Amino acid sequence: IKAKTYPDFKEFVKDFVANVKAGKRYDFRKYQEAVLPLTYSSPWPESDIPEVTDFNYTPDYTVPFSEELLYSVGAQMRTADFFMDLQYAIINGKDVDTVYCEWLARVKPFSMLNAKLKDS
Amino acid sequence: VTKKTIYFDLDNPNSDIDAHIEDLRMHMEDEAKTGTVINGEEIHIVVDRTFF
Amino acid sequence: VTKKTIYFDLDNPNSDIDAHIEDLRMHMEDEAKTGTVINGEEIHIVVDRTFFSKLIKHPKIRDAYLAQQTPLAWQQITGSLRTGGTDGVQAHMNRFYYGGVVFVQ
Amino acid sequence: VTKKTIYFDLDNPNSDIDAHIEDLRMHMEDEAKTGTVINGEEIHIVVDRTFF
Repeated sequence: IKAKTYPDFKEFVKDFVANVKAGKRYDFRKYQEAVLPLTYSSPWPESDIPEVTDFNYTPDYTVPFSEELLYSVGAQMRTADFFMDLQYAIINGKDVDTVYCEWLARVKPFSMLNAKLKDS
Repeated sequence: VTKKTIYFDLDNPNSDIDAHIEDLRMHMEDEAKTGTVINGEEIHIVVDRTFF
Repeated sequence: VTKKTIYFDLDNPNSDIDAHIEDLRMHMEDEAKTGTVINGEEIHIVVDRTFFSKLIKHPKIRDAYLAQQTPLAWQQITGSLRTGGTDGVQAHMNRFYYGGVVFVQ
Repeated sequence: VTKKTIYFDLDNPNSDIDAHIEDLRMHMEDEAKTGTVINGEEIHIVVDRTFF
């Protein structure tokens, strides 16, 4: 994912899950501040996010909260952790139907990002 | 008259709380036909534990 | 002599406006050939309407200015602009401040 | 003595610049061998336009 190729977060996450469903994996929890722009209307990503090869991520909780929700409504978690959990849901068999970013205000370390999941 | 209900849809993260508050104010202002100047932000919103 | 044209490429989101402004500064600092030291900040940039709109619209400048809690940052974004003298028909002319130079519309 | 060249790797977004600056400081401090206490931050860094 090259830098600033998507003019907003809505079109950025539409291709992020497309690559993840295609077998590509990402992990940027250690350099999160260097790849995430500010404000969801900014071009995404700020810097190119490299592909990882060693993607092994086993969370300490149930990533799929419900059968149609990544997190409980109002749950706050690290922005990088959102993408690791979103990838986990896609790997385990859940498809993304919509990512909740319409009224959110923060993107850096903690953000209230949520997704609607679907079968297959 | 017809009972008015505002569905906040708090379970939907992309809901429009501002729109629902504006609809509440609009109902309190327009439907009150007292013929005087009315302020929409003069309501008691008494709710229970779940809604809160 | 040869005329110098500087292409800002304001439409491209990945373009670096800082590099273009530095080019504009160094052209006056190097091609003056006056024998004295030259400050390239004083260059009297006069800008057309579309150029000014594209410049203030650019994501790099907007994002550099959204994250600064200064009156200038509050003014250049979601602000009146229009800080300048009269040109003959309007009380004030648009002026934008960035990188030590001033773009006047 | 072998010349010391530091590769900052400014092209990739995962280059720890603090690590490279600390490497420069440690080279300034350890390799001096003047017998006195060395402050590695008392240096000049002159670069061209591309690096800057």
